[PDB]
Amino acid sequence: QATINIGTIGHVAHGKSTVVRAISGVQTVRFKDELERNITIKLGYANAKIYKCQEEISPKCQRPGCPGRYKLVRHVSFVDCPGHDILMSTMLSGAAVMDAALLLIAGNESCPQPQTSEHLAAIEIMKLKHVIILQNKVDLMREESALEHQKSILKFIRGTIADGAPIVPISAQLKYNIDAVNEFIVKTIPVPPRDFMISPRLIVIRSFDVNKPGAEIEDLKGGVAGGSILNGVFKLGDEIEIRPGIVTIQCKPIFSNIVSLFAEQNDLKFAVPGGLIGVGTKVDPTLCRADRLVGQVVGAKGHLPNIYTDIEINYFLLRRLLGVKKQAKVRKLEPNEVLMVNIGSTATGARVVAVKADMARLQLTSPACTEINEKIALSRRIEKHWRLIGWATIKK
Amino acid sequence: VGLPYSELLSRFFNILR
Repeated sequence: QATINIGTIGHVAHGKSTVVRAISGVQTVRFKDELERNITIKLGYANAKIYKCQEEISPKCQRPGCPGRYKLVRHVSFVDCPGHDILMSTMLSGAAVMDAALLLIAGNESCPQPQTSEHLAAIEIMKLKHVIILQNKVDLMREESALEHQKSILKFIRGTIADGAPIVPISAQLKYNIDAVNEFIVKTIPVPPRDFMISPRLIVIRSFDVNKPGAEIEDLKGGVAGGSILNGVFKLGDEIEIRPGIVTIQCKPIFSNIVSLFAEQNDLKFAVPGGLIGVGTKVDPTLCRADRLVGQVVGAKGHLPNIYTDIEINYFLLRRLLGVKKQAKVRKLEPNEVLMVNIGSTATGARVVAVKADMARLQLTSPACTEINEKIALSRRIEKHWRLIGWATIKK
Repeated sequence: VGLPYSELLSRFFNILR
């Protein structure tokens, strides 16, 4: 199945979807009539092939001269998030689901673009320094201007946790120069190991009913959860608890036996981790209605994640903020103020109980589940929409 | 490195419509 969760990052109206299309052919759709013209809310999904010519996009070597057929390397799946500074929660969720990143910078649009920088920062925070950098709108720029842009980018990427991350000049519309990108996908991104015995944990980003308009109820379908595994091969025929729960104010975890564990385009026996998977469960498709299973944790039955509202956070912050042009000073965190705490996939609205030296105690208005220590990206409301302040770990 | 990139860029420039 899908071997490595590779994410796509860039500015809004630059062409992440376009890039995906160029790579795979699989469309992110762009939907709900708002997003048909403009920008997606959900993650965009695509399945790209790597079968190398060693003597590729398709498993045949008729194209690159030598008739010695395309030698199977990998199959990779995309994690394409919204690159808008309003919808950052989704991006954050994607980030602690990904194994590696793909940057997208346009030629004619500037080098210190705010959103892109923010994305980069997020990636750095959430252990995602494996970034393949792509020059995108180069089918517009001069023989000198492009070079200048590249130089500027290089200059920028000197103090960042990205040091010598590779840059490729592609056209997402004209279909050129993606060979290099493909090569890098095997070269610069090795897949981090993901075993059998590391306790099975599924991180849900999407809720899906496949209940088509027109059918009869004597021919029914269950609930499908679109979520990623980063530990534990889920096999067909297992019982599950989804632990952030269902709301009564108290919450109670949801129990579902596996109908299917579906990856690629064809349903499989297994779901080997480091991939984003559509899990058919006996759970109602009415709870998989639109975007209900977003930021929920799934464990195999006989397991104890903990649903915390009162949290011990170890926090770290910036000197100067991101999301804006206008990079504003980080004023100190203020008590009993609504922050957004992004933990793996959750985007919970939290109130500050205490501020110490490097630790903070937080109240959650919506309960999140901590199994391990859990990776956090933090966010705040200063300029209406949510800006990225810093990062944390749950000290548990 | 931005010089195994330079070659790529050159190639791209060569094969534009």
